[PDB]
Amino acid sequence: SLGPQVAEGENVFGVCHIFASFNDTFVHVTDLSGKETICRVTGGMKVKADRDESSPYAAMLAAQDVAQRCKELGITALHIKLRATGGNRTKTPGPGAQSALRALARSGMKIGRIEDVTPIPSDSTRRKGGRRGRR
RNA sequence: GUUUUCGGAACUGAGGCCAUGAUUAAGAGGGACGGCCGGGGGCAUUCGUAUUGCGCCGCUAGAGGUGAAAUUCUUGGACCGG
Repeated sequence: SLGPQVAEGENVFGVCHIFASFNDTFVHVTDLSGKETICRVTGGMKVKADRDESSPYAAMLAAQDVAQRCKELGITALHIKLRATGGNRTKTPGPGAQSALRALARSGMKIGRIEDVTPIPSDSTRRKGGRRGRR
C-alpha cells in the first residue's frame, strides 16, 4: 500500500461513485479508469435496520469510513460522480446523496470534478407498475 | 284511250334569306397548373441510450424491496465499478 509520490508536490486522483438510491447508498471508489476498485462501502453495512439504509446519517459515516481507507493508499483528491436509480425509475438522487459527499468534504479528502451519470435512457422500456400506477 | 292546265300529298335538286343558331362564368363545384407545407400513409433503411442476459476483470458482505418487513438473490461472489 504505497503510492510513489511526494506529498509536497502534486495530488493523486481517484474517482468515486456515489450511487445514492432511495433504499441504499454506495460510496464505491476506483482508479482513474475504473477497472480496479479500491473500497466500496454501502449504507447498509453501517446500521442494522432496513429503514435507514438510505438515511443521510448512514451515508455520513460510510463516507468517513471509506475516506480513511483512501488515506494509507495515497489518494487525496477525488472525482465525484452522482447516480440516481436511473433507467425507467427516478432520476432524482436519494436522500443519502447530500450528506455523503459533504461528509468526505469534512474528512480530509480533496474534490475534483462533479458529474451526474444517472443512466438516463434514450427511449425507455415499459416502466414497472400498472397503468393505474401504484395505489 | 291520252297527257296537262287543276286542288291535295309525298320526295329530290338549286338557292335566296335570319342582326343565320351557344346567357353569365356563383365569396357553388370538379379539373389543370405553380412554388410550397405537414409527428398524413406505405415500403425499405439507419441511429440512440436504456433495460435484461452472457463473458471476462476488480474489490468485497451484504443486496433487494417496504409505511415498517418478509418472500427472493448472495463467499457457488450477489449487489456495485470496468
